[PDB]
Amino acid sequence: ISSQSSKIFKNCVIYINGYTKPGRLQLHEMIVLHGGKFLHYLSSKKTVTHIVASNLPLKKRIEFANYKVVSPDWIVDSVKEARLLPWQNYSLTS
Repeated sequence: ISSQSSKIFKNCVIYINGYTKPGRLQLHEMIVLHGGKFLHYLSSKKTVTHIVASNLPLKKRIEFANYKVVSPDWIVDSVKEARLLPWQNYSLTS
């Protein structure tokens, strides 16, 4: 009835900020195909759980302490492994 397989981003809404390789469109597609959800843009309010940056500045790590900011490699590599990865390894929020 329901595959529910490679559900790496199933409970995860992901926003992308800055210039990330590969493109924000591509990373967001990698999220969706893995049963995941995404966000276009935030305006201070907590309507996301994960953010993707190329690099994330220190005062913005404080700005986004509430949101698990990571490198695009979390999304790219998890999809290539078809498994959940430690986002704390790829963390740009800390």
